[PDB]
Amino acid sequence: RDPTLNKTVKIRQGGYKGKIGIVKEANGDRFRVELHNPNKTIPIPCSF
Amino acid sequence: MNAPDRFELFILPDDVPKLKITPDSRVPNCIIIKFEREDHTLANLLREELALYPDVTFVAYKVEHPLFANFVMRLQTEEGTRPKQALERACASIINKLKTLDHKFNEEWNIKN
Amino acid sequence: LHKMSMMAHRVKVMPYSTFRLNLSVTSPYNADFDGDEMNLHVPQSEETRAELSQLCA
Amino acid sequence: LSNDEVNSIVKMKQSLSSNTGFNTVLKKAQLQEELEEARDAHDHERVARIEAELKSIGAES
Amino acid sequence: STTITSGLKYSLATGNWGEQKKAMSSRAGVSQVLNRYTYSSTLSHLRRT
Amino acid sequence: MIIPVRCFSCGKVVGDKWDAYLRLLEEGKQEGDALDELKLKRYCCRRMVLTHVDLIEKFLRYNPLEK
Amino acid sequence: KYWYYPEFDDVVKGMYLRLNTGSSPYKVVEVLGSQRIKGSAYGLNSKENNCDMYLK
Amino acid sequence: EPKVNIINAQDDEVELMLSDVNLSLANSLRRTMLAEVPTLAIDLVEIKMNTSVLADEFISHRLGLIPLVSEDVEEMKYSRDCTCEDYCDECSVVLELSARHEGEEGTTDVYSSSLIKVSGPGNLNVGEPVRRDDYDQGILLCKLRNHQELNIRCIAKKGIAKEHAKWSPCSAIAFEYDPHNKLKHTDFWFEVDAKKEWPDSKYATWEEPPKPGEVFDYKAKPNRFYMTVETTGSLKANQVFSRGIKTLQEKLANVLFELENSR
Amino acid sequence: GVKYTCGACAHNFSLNKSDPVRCKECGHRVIYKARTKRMIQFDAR
Amino acid sequence: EDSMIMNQSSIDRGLFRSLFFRSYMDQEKRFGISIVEEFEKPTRATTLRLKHGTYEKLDEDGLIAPGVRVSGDDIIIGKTTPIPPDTEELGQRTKYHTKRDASTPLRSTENGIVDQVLLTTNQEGLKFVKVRMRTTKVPQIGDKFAS
RNA sequence: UGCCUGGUGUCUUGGGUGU
Ligand SMILES: [Mg+2]
Ligand SMILES: [Zn+2]
Ligand SMILES: [Zn+2]
Ligand SMILES: [Zn+2]
Repeated sequence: RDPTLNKTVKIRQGGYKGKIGIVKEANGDRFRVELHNPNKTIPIPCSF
Repeated sequence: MNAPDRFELFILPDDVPKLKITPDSRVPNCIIIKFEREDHTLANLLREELALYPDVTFVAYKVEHPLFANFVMRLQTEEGTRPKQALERACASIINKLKTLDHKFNEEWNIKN
Repeated sequence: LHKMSMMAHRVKVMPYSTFRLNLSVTSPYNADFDGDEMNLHVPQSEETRAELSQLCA
Repeated sequence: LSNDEVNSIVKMKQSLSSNTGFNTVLKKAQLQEELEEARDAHDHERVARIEAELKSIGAES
Repeated sequence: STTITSGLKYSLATGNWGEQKKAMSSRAGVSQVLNRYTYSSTLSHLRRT
Repeated sequence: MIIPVRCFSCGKVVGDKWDAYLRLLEEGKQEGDALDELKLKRYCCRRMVLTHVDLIEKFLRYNPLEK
Repeated sequence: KYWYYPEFDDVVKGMYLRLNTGSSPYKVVEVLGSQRIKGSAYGLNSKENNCDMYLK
Repeated sequence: EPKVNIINAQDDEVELMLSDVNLSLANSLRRTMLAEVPTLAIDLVEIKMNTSVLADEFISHRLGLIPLVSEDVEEMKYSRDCTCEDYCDECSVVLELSARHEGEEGTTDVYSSSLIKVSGPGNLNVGEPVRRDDYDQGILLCKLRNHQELNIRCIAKKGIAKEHAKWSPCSAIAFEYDPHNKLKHTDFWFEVDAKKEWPDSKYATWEEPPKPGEVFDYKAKPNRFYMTVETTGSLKANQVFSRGIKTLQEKLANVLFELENSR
Repeated sequence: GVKYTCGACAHNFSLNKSDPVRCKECGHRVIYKARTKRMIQFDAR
Repeated sequence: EDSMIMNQSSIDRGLFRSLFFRSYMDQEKRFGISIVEEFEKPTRATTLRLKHGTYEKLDEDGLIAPGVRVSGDDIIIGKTTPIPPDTEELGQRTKYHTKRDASTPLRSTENGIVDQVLLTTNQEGLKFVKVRMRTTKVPQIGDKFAS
């Protein structure tokens, strides 16, 4: 049941490398992660 | 909230070509060039370099909107010359000018160091 | 105040959070950009879209 | 702990309390209130003692 | 002791200058929330008629 | 609140000149002469040091919330 | 954390704990009781940790 | 054909005169130096403890604006172009700050000299905060009183001033041409006489004033440009000029490659 | 289980959701929660 | 038409940047002799009609902790009110709803960092909390300025 | 195989914003 929901995550690739966030939506292969650094939420693939 | 990311001014998406060329059929031997993720820095340089070539009869550019980082350039040469060759000659000539400028500045700086 | 205060425009999606107008239409709306706000209403049918594009444009 | 036990512990530590800026300010305010009460009662003897105590406690930096 | 206390507190809290059960026909807006947006706004609010 | 790191208009670093500015003013130098001695030529930079109000000295007077 | 409890007097009674002899070989002592001593406030852990409880 | 003549030279500013170049080339060079020369600046702040009176993001914004030495930033890679998971030593520089006030009286100032470089690229002269001298304390970051502590870990990345103004190496580039207005590129507002109501340019002595009987020359173009480049200390003035030229060359070469590969 | 800080003497302690809301040593009625242990990161912009 | 152009680089360097604070209040109400509200992290099992936000940022006592980034509709105060139980005691293994959610969500359009959480008692001796949220507002297209 | 939630007072009053 999407075990990574509401868990702290870090981005390792792309334009947001090394930013801490929290996973909000876990439909599939496209995770919505809110960023702690600015006040916004972005989509991101699971591999990232 | 709706503010775009600042890196979108210069970071090119994979599906977006850096340089799209389409002919302008209203007048002979004319092309329209669309530069992506560029601004007045490259555009004005290219325009004022090309304006001095005897075989270039029309050159202009415009930035449609300040909130989007791209510009479109219109070039139109004589019958003998293909416009893309003129654009390449302009790029190479400006590169040589910058190279000799750098060399001379280095010489002067070493002299006055 | 008058019927030129409601007119139908064509949408263009843009960044940032403000409605943007060509400055020639600021006269019929009696609007300037010192803090004014304006209302946008979306038609929800083909008939209503045709009415807006053919009458209030 | 209960409320009464908390009050007892607080009173015990207040007895142990050598000094604390918040508590010193509270004590000085209470002394000023007592001094105005004595002034309104025209008690020229108590007011002298309260003034001496206030002078001793004060002189902050 | 509740009479005076509640009357004063109600009139100062709501701004209706009168008894609670006579809220209508009473002068309203006498008491207002202090404006603390900036120092000048507070100073202006404290000297308003 | 505290002296800005960079001048807003141009971007010169003025955040390292607050202490020197106060030292110069202490010695009796005038404000214009003090700003000139720090090599602040453009008036865009001069307004940054000239019109700065130091509020952190008032926030620091409150007792810290932790210990 | 617990010396000011009213029951702490009986709690500490009979307990075995490591003690600094000072005169240092740590040794164990048996609590025969406790006695509050007024005017003997001492730093317990920090400067603010004033304590009047004493262990016999 | 182009010529360069240096008037004054320093570590932080150079005043030079360009000649035999188009106005567009000089302006493009000025724009490139202002907003397209890569430098190194703090881009992520991890706040492990902050009990000061300043907000966390207040201090983060202040830290981002501190100039760092960016001499060897060419060897460094962009964060988005590094295949390493998380950040490695080849695409980031880690600095750490730890400040505390001891005693129950006085105020402690936190300066940029307290920023200590922990990790970075091997043997590359990057990351150290810029200091005017060996005894310069640097930029004032914060102030502390008793029992207030600041403990942070900052990561510096490579970027350009287009993305954020903190990566700009230059402060203000003075730019000027035609002091005597022989080209009539500007029309002078006046009340009585335009000649005595307008201050002379600082380079007015470098060009001969027009003769009283001289006619207007419609064949002339701006030919000599006077420009002063001031830096924030992250890069020397000569480095800024040379790297602006190199960046412009790289941009033009990229355009040329795109054209040649289009066919 | 969760730390707290007094509003006057800045003394750290803890509560068990059943103690009265009070500082153990000075009896103040106003207490504050302590900062989270999670990582806090900012973009420095 | 009364607009103005602002320098983006000056905005980047801190021109006209400001700080925004908003506080939320909540308290435990007393409805009877032994009907009280409780500050707690409600569970999907023992409570009914929960808010659509997320409760994962709450601590054990039902209050968020300072330093935590919050977004719109997140729950910053967890409160439940008792409800008379139904006949679910028939065959439910203690998993029957006895409490109703009365939590306080963050405003939908706002987000920021939890700055300071205050816990105390009201005049009546019940619990009483105040949560202050902090965010930074940078000038952008549409912000109003004046001389 | 352990499996995901949309449901938000009312009435007064005050202070504001654009014409
Ligand atoms: Mg208006
Ligand atoms: Zn300046
Ligand atoms: Zn890397
Ligand atoms: Zn306390």
